[PDB]
Amino acid sequence: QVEGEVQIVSTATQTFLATCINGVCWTVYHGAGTRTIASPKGPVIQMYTNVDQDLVGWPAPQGSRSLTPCTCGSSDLYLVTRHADVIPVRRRGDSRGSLLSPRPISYLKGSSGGPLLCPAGHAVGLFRAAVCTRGVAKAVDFIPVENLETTM
Amino acid sequence: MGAPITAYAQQTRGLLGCIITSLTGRDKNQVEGEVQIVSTATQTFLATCINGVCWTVYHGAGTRTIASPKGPVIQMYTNVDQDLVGWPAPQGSRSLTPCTCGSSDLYLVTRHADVIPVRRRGDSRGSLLSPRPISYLKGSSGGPLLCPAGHAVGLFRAAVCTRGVAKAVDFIPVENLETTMRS
Amino acid sequence: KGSVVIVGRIVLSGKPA
Amino acid sequence: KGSVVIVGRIVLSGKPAIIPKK
Ligand SMILES: *[C@](O)(C(N)=O)[C@H](CC1CCC1)NC(=O)[C@@H]1[C@@H]2[C@H](CN1C(=O)[C@@H](NC(=O)NC(C)(C)C)C(C)(C)C)C2(C)C
Ligand SMILES: [Zn+2]
Ligand SMILES: [Zn+2]
Repeated sequence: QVEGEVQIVSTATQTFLATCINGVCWTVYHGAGTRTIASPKGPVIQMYTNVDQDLVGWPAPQGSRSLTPCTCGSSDLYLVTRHADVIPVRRRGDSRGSLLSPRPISYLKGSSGGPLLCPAGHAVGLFRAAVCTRGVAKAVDFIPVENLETTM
Repeated sequence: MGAPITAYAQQTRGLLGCIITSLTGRDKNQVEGEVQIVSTATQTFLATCINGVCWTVYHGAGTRTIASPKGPVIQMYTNVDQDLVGWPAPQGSRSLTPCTCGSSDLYLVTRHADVIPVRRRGDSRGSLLSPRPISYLKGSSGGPLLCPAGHAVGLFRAAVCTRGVAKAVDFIPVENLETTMRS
Repeated sequence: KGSVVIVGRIVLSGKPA
Repeated sequence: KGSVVIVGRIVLSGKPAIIPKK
């Protein structure tokens, strides 16, 4: 009867991730758009949509548990992929982080919307997009939890 | 373990099975994990397994034996002053390792399996980066304070509170564990 | 614009339960 | 006196995992 913080979601064209933080189920606008989320009681609309910050959010679905925002300002981040792989990342800036070991872009594919955890497993940000040179993802862009907290 | 520090809890015994087991001192349940949620008839707290010994606060365990599959197990170490007691770690538990890196940023694992950050302010203190109500910290005595690497730095002992909100936590650094074993 | 469906879940703690 | 009894556990060794669809 375990509960997940990260939901592996998908539209018709693609698949990505969503992350429950503070009762809201967040994900990237370039994945969901204005799309409504499925519920056993029918489609439930986004509580938040923010094309600018690339952020959208519906109320957390069932079988989900919320992530706690980071409160230690650590720069040693960890990215969780749609395959539940953890990728060590060093925060290079407000919304930028460098992978400690670059991976083929394919490795991070479908993980957008996922969480960027701090050493305590708290939400630091939401994976926005991979920044890669040639075919290798060296860094990642991410939506800081503050944006989310701000949007709430 | 490793990083990020994530943890989960699992209850394994109810109030009545607990009381019977306390008396019989014989517990046949399977053990897993490095931190055991533990209870006496007076209170519930935590016990952390570091290097094969299952340590907890003396102010919680007293000189009680720990219920095991072979009947009560006597304490290996007791130290009223260090406020520590330890039994051989139960069979099936996994042990942590002392923090060999003197990290200033510690992570407290609560009874509810929450990892909350605390900033070390001395050998046995750390500011709770996010103040929590005392009620939330209750039951976490004996829990581990981990460094970013997942290693034991200390065991949660008491809360530094005011108006019912704790802003810091007093803990027993792993150093006292070794000195308690040497004593 | 359709509906986003959850096709799976990830538990960060690794909780089996 | 009464024995201290284990009524639960906290596991730190768990790693993220896709909850099995069963
Ligand atoms: C644990 O034993 C437990 N039952 O989980 C308990 C946890 C605290 C956190 C809220 C409840 N610890 C204690 O009760 C601890 C034991 C007594 C006094 N304790 C306290 O934490 C008190 N604070 C305190 O004494 N603070 C210092 C040492 C002055 C900094 C409380 C008033 C919060 C209960 C002893 C032996 C220190
Ligand atoms: Zn943090
Ligand atoms: Zn360490």
